[PDB]
Amino acid sequence: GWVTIDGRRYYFEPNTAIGANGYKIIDNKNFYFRNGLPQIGVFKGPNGFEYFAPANTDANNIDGQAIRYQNRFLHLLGNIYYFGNNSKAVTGWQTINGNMYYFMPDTAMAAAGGLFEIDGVIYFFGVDGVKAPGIY
Amino acid sequence: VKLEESGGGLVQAGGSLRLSCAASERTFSRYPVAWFRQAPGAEREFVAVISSTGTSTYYADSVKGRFTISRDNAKVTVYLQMNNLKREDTAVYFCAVNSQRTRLQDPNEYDYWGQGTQVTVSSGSEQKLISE
Repeated sequence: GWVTIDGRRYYFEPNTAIGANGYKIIDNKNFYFRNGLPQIGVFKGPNGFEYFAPANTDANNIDGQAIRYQNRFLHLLGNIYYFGNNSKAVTGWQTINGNMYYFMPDTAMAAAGGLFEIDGVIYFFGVDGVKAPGIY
Repeated sequence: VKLEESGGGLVQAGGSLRLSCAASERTFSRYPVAWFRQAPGAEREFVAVISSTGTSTYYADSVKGRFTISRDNAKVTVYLQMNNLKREDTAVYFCAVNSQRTRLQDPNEYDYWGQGTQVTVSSGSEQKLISE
């Protein structure tokens, strides 16, 4: 369960003595742990990528708790994400507000800042992740 | 993933030269491969890149129409065919593999590099007469 060491909260499994790791459901809340410490970021759960957010981002969530986050972009540590109606980060080719993006399969982060090979073809992405016109 | 370059040397302006970049392992064929070129003391500037599939290419505006990048799956080799060569093309040429398929114009994104080979294009005339 939850213990406080120095000042931060850690979670341990009832079968171990070292902190939990990976995606976990705890009393209707979602977390992604690293050596017991909830991680902030966009990580893969059982139904896609969730936003495990800084505390008090939505509905008084705690640090690392997954949140509702609908129909909007997120900038996180310089990486660009887009979240759909179901609060999951989109992947692959997407058209958003008339612009095309490609969200990478391993991370859900937008391809950005030049040429990428995707599906065997070379494409160009602006610094903002927007696919540029024409053939590359 | 070891890369061996060949084909370097000297050509007159307007001439052609083909460079080869041969890999030691079949995994090479799964990744995009680029050529960069570098003048002495300068940085490695982008020339051309080819997709893993061999059918998608991008060229520096400087070389579009003159240079062709291609690959031979059976030989695990990428080529740079250089036509209508100009003195401006004189440089050391490198081939390189970008296994992350990310930001193909940027040399820092490339994780394996060939050893580099000198290409010289001569636009002077009289120093070549005896060889000619």
